[PDB]
Amino acid sequence: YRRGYKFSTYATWWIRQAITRSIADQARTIRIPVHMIETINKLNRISRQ
DNA sequence: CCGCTGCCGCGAATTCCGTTTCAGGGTACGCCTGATAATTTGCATTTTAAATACCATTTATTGGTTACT
Repeated sequence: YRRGYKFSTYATWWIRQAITRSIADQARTIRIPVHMIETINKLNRISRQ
């Protein structure tokens, strides 16, 4: 709290990180590593636009 | 105070054939670091123009002359 910021501002980053890291590790039968998941997500975001 | 309702379970033929093996989620980014998977040399075993060291039984040259168109 010494930083003087609202709690939610800090907490949201950790929550997003945890959720996304898990959805990368689990959720596939054959486990693609994290970095490849990031690259595939970039690929898909570029393809739509 | 031993009757009836209402829930929930469970089941519904046989072979072949055909066919599109097929798609859909809507969320970030940049560091250190060890952790494998690549790539680089030497040493065991073949295989060595062949070269080599002995046994082998079977023709070859043979030892030519004594009879004689």
